[PDB]
Amino acid sequence: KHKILHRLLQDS
Amino acid sequence: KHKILHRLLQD
Amino acid sequence: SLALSLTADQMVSALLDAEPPILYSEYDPTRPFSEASMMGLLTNLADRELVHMINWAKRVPGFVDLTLHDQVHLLECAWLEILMIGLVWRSMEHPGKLLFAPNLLLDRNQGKCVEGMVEIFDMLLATSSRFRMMNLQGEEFVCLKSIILLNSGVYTFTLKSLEEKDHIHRVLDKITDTLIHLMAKAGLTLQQQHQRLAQLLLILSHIRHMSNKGMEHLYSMKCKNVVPLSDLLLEMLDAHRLHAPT
Amino acid sequence: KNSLALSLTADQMVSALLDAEPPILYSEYDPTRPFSEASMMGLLTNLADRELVHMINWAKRVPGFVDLTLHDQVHLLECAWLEILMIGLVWRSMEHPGKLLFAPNLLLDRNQGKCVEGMVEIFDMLLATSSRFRMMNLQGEEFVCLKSIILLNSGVYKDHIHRVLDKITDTLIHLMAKAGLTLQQQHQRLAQLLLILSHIRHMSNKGMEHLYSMKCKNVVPLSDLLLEMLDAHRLHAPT
Ligand SMILES: O=S(=O)(OC1C=CCC=C1)[C@@H]1C[C@@H]2O[C@H]1C(c1ccc(O)cc1)=C2c1ccc(O)cc1
Ligand SMILES: O=S(=O)(OC1C=CCC=C1)[C@@H]1C[C@@H]2O[C@H]1C(c1ccc(O)cc1)=C2c1ccc(O)cc1
Repeated sequence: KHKILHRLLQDS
Repeated sequence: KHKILHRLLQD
Repeated sequence: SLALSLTADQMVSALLDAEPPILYSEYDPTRPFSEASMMGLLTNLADRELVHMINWAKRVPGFVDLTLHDQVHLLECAWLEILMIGLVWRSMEHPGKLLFAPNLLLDRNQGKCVEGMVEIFDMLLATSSRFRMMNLQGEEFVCLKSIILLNSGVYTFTLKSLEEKDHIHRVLDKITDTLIHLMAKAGLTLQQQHQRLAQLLLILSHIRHMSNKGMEHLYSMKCKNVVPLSDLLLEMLDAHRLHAPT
Repeated sequence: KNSLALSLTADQMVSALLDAEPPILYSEYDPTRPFSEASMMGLLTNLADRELVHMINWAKRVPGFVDLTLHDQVHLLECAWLEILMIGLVWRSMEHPGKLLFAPNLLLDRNQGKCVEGMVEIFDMLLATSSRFRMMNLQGEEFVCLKSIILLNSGVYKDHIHRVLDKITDTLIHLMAKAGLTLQQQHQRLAQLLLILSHIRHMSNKGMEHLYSMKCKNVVPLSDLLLEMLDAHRLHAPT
């Protein structure tokens, strides 16, 4: 499980 | 409030 | 690698283009102020700013060269310092006030609405006054904000993890070269350049202090339950609450 | 009236700072190799209390400091004391990788930081700062300049302090130029050193927050001086 910040940073 | 620092800083 | 190949002028152009927009608050002057409503406006504003900050960080040269876990760590550590430097920058031309948004200009007296907030407002106003008297330039501001992002979490991070820190230090050296280039272009003598470089970096310690003092009030139970906080902001706050005393 | 500090030359500034250095104090020999919350806090508080007396007399000898009002002198020391103790600790820990030399007879590793709740994280940050100073080959003359900058820069906002801070900058640049560094190397090293100051501020804020909590205050009896230095920061803390 990865946090909102990790998710938004990951996004492309 | 009389601080210790006030005393210690005096010569 | 792309960060190291940039000339100082290219570094400035890339940082200027990466700049996030100025957002509006939901401030309504027909409504009176309270602790809850003031906390509500600032949290909602900070929350929408975080999303633009995440996308700004990705455009900071050398930032995407880091691992995802390191990008998360730097943003968790620096987010409030970054919001604060942006606030003191846009507040420069408003002596005695903080321009939170084009529609939200607040005095130190309005800071007394929230318990423990006026002390922070005084520090933010002092910093804004210091930037004004130094005639801080937009080009310098973008360099400082980038230094905050890259520097604030660099020491709180195997040999693989050590290469990440070395790369951060190289990019920070590039931002210093950029700051000096800007000052030299501005006609400052070498003594003036070094003195200005130093004055700007010392201001960064004040911004760290303000963020730590502010963060401590934000993750206290009173401020966490004053208004319903958003999920991303809660996680960003918890990254700090986690190390705080029980 | 005009301050003597500004009339000082770079060499006279360095020599005034090196001469003002407080000594390295010893821990009490009584408890050896601390492994409890009480023994660890007992040794560190006793040591910090003794170093504070030396710090006050050191600050009086920092050019420009005596020219401030007594009220401003109190404010700067209240703001900077833990940052000053921490930069001192990190400096003397340099030649001891992975260890914190609190005193020549008190060398502690990170496992000892675990004995006090909330301490190991600060210990880790201190070790990484000592390690950074080691890799940069921080010199004694640079250290005394950084320590004086911490004292004068502690208070978030002024003319006199900013003129003294500029003189210290000139002194740091004078030392690096004397060491053979080029102009690019001088500005790069000046920036590296001052950015470490943001980290020393962060460690102080994080440590202070634990030190002024009730649980930290109750572990061992604290001297009246230490309690007054803590309460200067506790006053701004949330309720
Ligand atoms: O450090 S603070 O003053 O936070 C508090 C809050 C309560 C009591 C004491 C300090 C902070 C700086 C400024 O006012 C606060 C605050 C804030 C940030 C995040 C939140 O979740 C809520 C509020 C501020 C701020 C908000 C947006 C900006 O672009 C810049 C600063
Ligand atoms: O920030 S700290 O790690 O403090 C704590 C204490 C308990 C829990 C978390 C942090 C602090 C730095 C170093 O270890 C602590 C501590 C200390 C200082 C004053 C006190 O009244 C008590 C302890 C430290 C220290 C003591 C003397 C020095 O010369 C340098 C550092």
